[PDB]
Amino acid sequence: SSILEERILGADTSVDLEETGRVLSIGDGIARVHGLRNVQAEEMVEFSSGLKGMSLNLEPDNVGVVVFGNDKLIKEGDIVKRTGAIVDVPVGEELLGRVVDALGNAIDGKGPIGSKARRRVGLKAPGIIPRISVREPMQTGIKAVDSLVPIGRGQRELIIGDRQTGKTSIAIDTIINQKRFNDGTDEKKKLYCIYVAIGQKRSTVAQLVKRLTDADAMKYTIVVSATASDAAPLQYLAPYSGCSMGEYFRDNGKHALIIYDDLSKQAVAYRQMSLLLRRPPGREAYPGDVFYLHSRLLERAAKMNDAFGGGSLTALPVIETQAGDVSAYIPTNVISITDGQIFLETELFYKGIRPAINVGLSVSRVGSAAQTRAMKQVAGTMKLELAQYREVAAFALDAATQQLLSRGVRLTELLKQGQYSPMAIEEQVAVIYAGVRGYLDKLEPSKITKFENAFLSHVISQHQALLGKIRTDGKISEESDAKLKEIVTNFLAGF
Amino acid sequence: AGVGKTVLIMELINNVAKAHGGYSVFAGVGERTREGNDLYHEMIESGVINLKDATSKVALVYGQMNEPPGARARVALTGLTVAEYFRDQEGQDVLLFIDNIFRFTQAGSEVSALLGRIPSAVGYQPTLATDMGTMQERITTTKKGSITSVQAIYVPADDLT
Amino acid sequence: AGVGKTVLIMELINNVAKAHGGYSVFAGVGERTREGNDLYHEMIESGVINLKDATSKVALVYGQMNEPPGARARVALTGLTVAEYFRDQEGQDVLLFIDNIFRFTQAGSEVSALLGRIPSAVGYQPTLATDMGTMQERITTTKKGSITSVQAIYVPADDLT
Amino acid sequence: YYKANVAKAGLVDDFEKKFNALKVPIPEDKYTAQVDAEEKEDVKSCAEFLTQS
Amino acid sequence: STTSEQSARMTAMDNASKNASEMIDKLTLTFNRTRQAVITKELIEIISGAAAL
Amino acid sequence: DPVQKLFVDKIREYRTKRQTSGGPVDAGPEYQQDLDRELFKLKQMYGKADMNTFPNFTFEDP
Repeated sequence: SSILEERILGADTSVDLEETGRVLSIGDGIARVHGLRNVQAEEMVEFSSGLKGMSLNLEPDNVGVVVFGNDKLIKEGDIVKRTGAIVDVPVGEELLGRVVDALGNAIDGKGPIGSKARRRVGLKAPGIIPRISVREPMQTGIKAVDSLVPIGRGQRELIIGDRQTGKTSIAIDTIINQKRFNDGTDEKKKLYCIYVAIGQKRSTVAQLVKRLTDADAMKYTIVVSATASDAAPLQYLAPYSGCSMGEYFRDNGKHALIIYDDLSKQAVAYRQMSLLLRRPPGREAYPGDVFYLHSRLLERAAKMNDAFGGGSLTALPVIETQAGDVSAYIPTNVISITDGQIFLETELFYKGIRPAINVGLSVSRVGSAAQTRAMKQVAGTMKLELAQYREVAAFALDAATQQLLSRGVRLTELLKQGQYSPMAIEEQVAVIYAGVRGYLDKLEPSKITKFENAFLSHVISQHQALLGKIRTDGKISEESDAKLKEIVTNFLAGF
Repeated sequence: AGVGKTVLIMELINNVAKAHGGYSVFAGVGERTREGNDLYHEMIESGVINLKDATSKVALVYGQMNEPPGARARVALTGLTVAEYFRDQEGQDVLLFIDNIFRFTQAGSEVSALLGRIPSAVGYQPTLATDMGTMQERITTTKKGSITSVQAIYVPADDLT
Repeated sequence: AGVGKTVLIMELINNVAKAHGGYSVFAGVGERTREGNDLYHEMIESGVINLKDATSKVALVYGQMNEPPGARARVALTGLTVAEYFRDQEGQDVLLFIDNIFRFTQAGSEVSALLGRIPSAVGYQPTLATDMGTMQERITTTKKGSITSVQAIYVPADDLT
Repeated sequence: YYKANVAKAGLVDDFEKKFNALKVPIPEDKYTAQVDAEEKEDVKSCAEFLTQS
Repeated sequence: STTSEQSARMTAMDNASKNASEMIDKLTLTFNRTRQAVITKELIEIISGAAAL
Repeated sequence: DPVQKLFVDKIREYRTKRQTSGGPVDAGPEYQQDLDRELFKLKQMYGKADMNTFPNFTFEDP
């Protein structure tokens, strides 16, 4: 009633001096139009269709149009307002606690996060000044994974998987890990990290947002949407969207990361884009710039040093291990552009062993650099012995080999985990010493998981204070170690 | 073929009409006229189909394969609007028996050909994937209804790649 | 790629160039900005580059992937002429580490199609092959100096041919 | 809070009041039977032990 | 020893068949890979040839 | 808004409908059917339970 009037009230409509570009050539979503040459490149100009477009290609006699919309709702000849304004996102973390599109359209409702500053989304790569060694351990909440490859703040990483390969499960677990991290009062612990989905189902992403609502991780989270409905530029911009989204807070000193999944999607988008451009791309329909295209967002993985205020911009790629075909020129660049990659095994998951990281194939050069050293001591030999047991698993009756076999049995029975189990490196270092102790190697690796749940509960209850002590033990306290062996025997009785 | 596929489809139709109260939507784009009449007779026999009895538990359509896919392809959004009619416009959950997707793939491929389009690497439309997802995306368990997709995954040489 | 090519090339650089005496070069083109940062953080402290002096007669070059490929499309002849200035103009044990060679022809093709002309099967310019080859004809130790060149050819999809 | 949030504002307050009035059933205990069993068993076992042993 | 021999041959053939299926796995993987590869390769060739026209 | 006669007519229609709301300002019968279906939906959602009916559980144990 009167409230609808009040909304209508104060409606602002101030006019301004502007010309436009009447469309000339229309078809396939790109208009080779004429006029409005007073627009600039990389700009975000808008048409009579209200759609705002980025600079496609100025012709000597025409003007090509790049937009990510639907021109079946646009007839030819339409006047395109030469906004000449570099395609710019909003600036600031207003999306924090908000789930918006790649262009800020919260199709999840929840109103607009009207970010009062606009990010000049024509951002560029970080340079050499802040480019220095990173030090912040990544609050991963993934027991073996973080154990296997601890990561730093600012990293240029990657991840590859097959259909429904837990890669989304991986991201969800990461988000879960961010809550207590974002509950960490320190901005290094506080996880103002980012996450975007690519080409995903709008409804699947809705289920994801439902989990996040259950997760309450929106405190840790801001959502930029690239669903399956995304246009080709839209997916293409999505990497740029996330890059500038990071840039706002990395320049706001934030130690955080961004989760876009999956980069392999916009590859289809860019391919179709070039195809619509009729320019001859290569294999995978791939034009050559695809790397440099990808590299544009890729170089944004900034460990922004004090030379950039101490913010962090960590980036981990998501391009699917399509049938685990490493030989993809797409994958070829994918490993080739990141300082690391998360290879995920399928057979374990095919054998149902979830998690199923490609322990043979996965590799990340971050490790103890930016990592809890306590678990590092507790489990460096553990990882080595896992490798040996694989070397032992490379056979099918040395009781030395048999011992290595039981060791690997426990190692496998332990390392994996279920979905949505956020935690710190605490129980990580705990079980790391415990298996490193191997005093349960006698225990059935089948019974290992059960007794593991048991020991975890025991620690969470009693040594919870001792757990805080070990947290204070920013070193292997022989006292904490003794408490460890003691409670180890204690829970062993409870087994 | 002979795998109970028509049988299982009719089973699904009956289970929707009884176990869910939901009718069915038949849109057999590029259906054989022989197969068309056969399906008419068989579905009529099942009882969920009757062009007169007004108690048929389904809605029917089939397509001409002999016809240009430039005709045959568009039936997709048609069945989509139909699903909206029965679900968003008629408050129901519904599925859609649709054969075949790889047939729909060939349809989109011919469409891009009509575009004179640089075909996909699989010869499809340069963004045929866009509609393909939209094909998947156009139906969803939205608040408007539970739009389910009975999807015939026509195995192109059984080449999942 | 991922072959240790950076890792192996860097370890080899450590080993051999530990006694690299003439004015020398290492070139990260289409590379990581982190790669350059680490290279500096090492070399300056390594004394091959002088962390506080002018003794950086062994130097790292940044053509990191941050640039456009066309922007990236120019480092090679710069390195060649520079090596001429170092060795050819002094006749000392000059050294050159380069990566990524694949990226070189990658840009060459990427503009070759962008050249609005019919590009190669791999899209290179018709003499992009010649461009690289003659670039090698200029890349050698000469009568005027002693320049040593190391090239890192990122195996494109390991296309052995 | 839900009051200002809902149109059911005074309704929210009144329902808070009603919940303060509303009562869920508390369970029941039988540890007394367990206590008697425990005490009698202590008796029997202790007698038998301290006697025959 | 003859029963040992027959059983050994059987199990040997078994291990052989395991290795065979394994090889055939990646074989077929790369096989479809190269199949589609050459398919689209000729495709792109034709596409460029059209571009030449 | 006074400069814009369009905004003038906008505020005019706004006040017009606002005061008109004494009667259902363009109620529409199809809108009533929509309200009914929405009532059905809100019933399914809010639950079959009476809205302000304060309940009791009457718990039990073993």
